[PDB]
Amino acid sequence: CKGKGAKCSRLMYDCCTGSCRSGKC
Repeated sequence: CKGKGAKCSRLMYDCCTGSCRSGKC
């Protein structure tokens, strides 16, 4: 999983807590 701010895609479910945000986790 990833931590917020660690960039994100759109809905891959990488953010350990929240999810995709402003492009970042």
